[PDB]
Amino acid sequence: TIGMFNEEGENVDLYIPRKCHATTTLIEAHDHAAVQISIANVGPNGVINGTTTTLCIAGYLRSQGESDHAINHITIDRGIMRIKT
Amino acid sequence: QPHLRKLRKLKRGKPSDLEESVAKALFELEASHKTLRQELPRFHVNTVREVKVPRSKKTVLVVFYPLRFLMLVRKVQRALTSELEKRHPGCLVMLVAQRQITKRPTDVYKLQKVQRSKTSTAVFENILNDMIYPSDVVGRRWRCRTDGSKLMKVFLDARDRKRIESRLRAVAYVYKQLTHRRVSFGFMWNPKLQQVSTR
Amino acid sequence: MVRMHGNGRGKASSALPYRRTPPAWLKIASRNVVKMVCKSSRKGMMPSQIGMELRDSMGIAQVKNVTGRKILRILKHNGLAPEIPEDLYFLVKRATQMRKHLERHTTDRDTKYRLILVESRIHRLARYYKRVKQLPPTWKYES
Amino acid sequence: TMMSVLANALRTIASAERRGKRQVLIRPSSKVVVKFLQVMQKHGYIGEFEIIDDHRAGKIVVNLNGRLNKCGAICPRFDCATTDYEKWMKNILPSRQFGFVVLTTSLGIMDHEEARSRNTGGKVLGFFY
Amino acid sequence: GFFDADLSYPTVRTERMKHKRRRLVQGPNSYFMDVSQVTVVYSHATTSVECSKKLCRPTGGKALLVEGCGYRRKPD
RNA sequence: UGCGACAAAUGCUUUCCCAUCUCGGUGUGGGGUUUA
RNA sequence: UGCUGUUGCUGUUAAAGGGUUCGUAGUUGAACUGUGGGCU
Ligand SMILES: [Mg+2]
Ligand SMILES: [Mg+2]
Ligand SMILES: [Mg+2]
Ligand SMILES: [Mg+2]
Ligand SMILES: [Mg+2]
Repeated sequence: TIGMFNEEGENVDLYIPRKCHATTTLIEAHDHAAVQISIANVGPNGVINGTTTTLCIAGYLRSQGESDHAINHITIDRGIMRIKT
Repeated sequence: QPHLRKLRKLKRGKPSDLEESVAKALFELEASHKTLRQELPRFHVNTVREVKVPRSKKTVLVVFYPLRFLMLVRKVQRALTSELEKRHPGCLVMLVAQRQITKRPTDVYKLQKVQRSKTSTAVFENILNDMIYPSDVVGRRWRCRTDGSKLMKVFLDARDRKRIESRLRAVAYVYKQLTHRRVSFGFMWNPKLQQVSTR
Repeated sequence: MVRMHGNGRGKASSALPYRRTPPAWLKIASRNVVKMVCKSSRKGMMPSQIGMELRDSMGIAQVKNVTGRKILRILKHNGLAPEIPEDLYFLVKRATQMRKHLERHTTDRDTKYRLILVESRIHRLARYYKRVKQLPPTWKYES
Repeated sequence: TMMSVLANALRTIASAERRGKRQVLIRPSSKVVVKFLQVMQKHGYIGEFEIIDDHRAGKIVVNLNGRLNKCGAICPRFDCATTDYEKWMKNILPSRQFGFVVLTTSLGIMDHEEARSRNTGGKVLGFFY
Repeated sequence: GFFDADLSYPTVRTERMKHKRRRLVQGPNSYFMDVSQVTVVYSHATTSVECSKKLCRPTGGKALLVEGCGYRRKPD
């Protein structure tokens, strides 16, 4: 579904780079500052259940110092983090 | 009969069942009410139309009157509106002035001579002001969704939410029956800083 | 004052409200408002000054929102408009006082420079008023 | 002074997209500007937007998804016949597979792909991709 | 923080600090007061207001009310 | 000159100074509207 | 030969912003009168 298809129906793309969740830009092969973070899911009893959720952050966002702010917004959207009191 | 004088001379012949009922009420009030007794003698209506709002119990009575009496009606609109409701239980009354619209010309030279108060933009705005008269508009926005539709929202002051809240469903439907345009309402506490109020 | 003829970039001005309906507590009929406007004109006030008297001491924020017409329109209907427009009148008065000062102080070169700017402003303004027929043709400014 | 309202608005949107903002405010508004936005909205390049009334030239707040690369105006508004479409596509578009040129025609405001199907010419307003 | 700022619905804290012509929709800053015969006085009056004596003094900003007469802000 | 009929985008049962002297309807037992 | 540049050049230091203003032809110039509706 993602990529370039010729009229013959085959996919003719070498690979599909990651698309950032915060900036919506493509993460290139020579970024070296882009990272992935895994946050564990904890069961009702209070221990981890063996599953995690993964986030990706483009390199330039970490250069401007806005990477921390982007993480806060994403976690709230996923319900990982609460707000107010 | 004297009460037929409250109608336009054309309709004095064979009035409809709604027309004379309003005429009797207007004639009776012109001699009884303290504040209406010096405005009513010069007043007469054009026609009365009945509208049934779907998914509702109350019905809406629309009264048309000539544009001459715009200032006359605005002076006593509050008392006149409430007085008519009592005589007609289970109904809502709105007073609307009858205005005409000149269609938008195609030629540039003709467009310069159009009387601006007869454009559809100006007329539809005044019709809305008639239906909510004791209240006024404090803001207006247009919402353009991705599907291509455009929805218009009108903000009223929150100070008079209690009075006019029950009537907004009727006003929205009647406004569509007269202009074929969609409207939606909201309330603003402190309209100066554009603060909307949720409940 | 700000942009034309100078480097000023000020922004000070008034901001009219979105709601154009007079308040409930204002109980003056439109006929009486028109009477007060015409009365102040015969006393000798200009349209700018008339609107400030009503604003300051009568509670009338905008004459148009009460009567439907602007102040200068009211004076024109009653035959009380000034012979020449108000802003052109004040610019001509300023240039006359500058010239009287300069005929004694002939070395005040800063004032001479300011006189050039004011007279250029007068000629631009006169050209506009002649095009819209608020001034007679062949009206001329005399130094 | 400000000579072109359309040119001012499009430059504001492109700048916000380059910096990665989520919303942008535009002033002054115009009926030509609104028509241009609806063309971009129809092809999915911008999200929902909203018009605020202030008894003057209004303001617009538009929501941006990350899909827009650049938009801009063409000044002066050159005339384009039906045979000139390939010339303009070749000059100001990244490729022949995506991107649009917006025109004003006697049939309304539309992108170059729709105008060709209707067999009409007009004047060039801008582009986006 | 943690609150997303919508451009079309600014918070009261943010909008309250803006210049009158930098708001989302511009508006006035002044108002009317009545004093006590009873007369109405503009908050930024610059001319002379008489009762029988002057009631306010002009100032670079808001007018200065004389001492010895009650005043009240009028609504709307 | 009189006459009949109908409109009116702005009230001639006008303006102007001349003078002379508790109930009902409504929404949820309470609220808000007109009136007393 | 994008070293004559409409498409499409350069002007802080390489060649190149007039000492500063006013100003007539000329070029350029803000918003607005406009969402048709109902049926299967
Ligand atoms: Mg070549
Ligand atoms: Mg070179
Ligand atoms: Mg050099
Ligand atoms: Mg220099
Ligand atoms: Mg224009």
